[PDB]
Amino acid sequence: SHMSLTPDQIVAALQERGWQAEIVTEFSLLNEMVDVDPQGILKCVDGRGSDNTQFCGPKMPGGIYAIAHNRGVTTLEGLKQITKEVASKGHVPSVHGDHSSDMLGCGFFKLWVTGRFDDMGYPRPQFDADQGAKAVENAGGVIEMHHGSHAEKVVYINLVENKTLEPDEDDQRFIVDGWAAGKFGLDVPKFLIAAAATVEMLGGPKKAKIVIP
Repeated sequence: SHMSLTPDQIVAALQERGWQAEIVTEFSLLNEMVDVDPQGILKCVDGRGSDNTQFCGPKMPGGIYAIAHNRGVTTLEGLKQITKEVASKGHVPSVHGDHSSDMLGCGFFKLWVTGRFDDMGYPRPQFDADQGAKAVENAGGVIEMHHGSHAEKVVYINLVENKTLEPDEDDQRFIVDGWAAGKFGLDVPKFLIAAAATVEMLGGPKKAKIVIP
């Protein structure tokens, strides 16, 4: 699908939402960015450390839940199809939880399952966090589990195709691979605004750096 928003438009929309936002170049982050590895899990934007051992995969809110959420897919069967679709498209599908809250450890899914997106026009999932994880695992996905408290300092919205930024548990940041929404045919403006709202509702930092190629 089309990314449709220009970097300046993304910065402007976020500023209108009360965010501090700026554009940074792929060049400025040359040493930090990494090419996407097909063996890496498509995982959450969560900036915490975890038990992940499958690195360099794309980052989307809630892992593959970002895809179901944007598409309005709310059944376990639909979740299973998305799990298989992601796997068939060059990434190992994943969703995650944490040690303190188990499967409600994913902030994005907690917001979704409890209706925090109702007013933005999203249908609610017809399953709970445990059921979703079981379905993703059954369909061949990975269930990642984080540890520690959220300490993200900034949000990177990466528009550089087939590259990503990795978590740093001691110098955390939310990483949103906007280009991946395009890859999966998502409505990109809805996806980006949902990502911004997610950070807002979870009390994350309303500070963004849009990475351009």
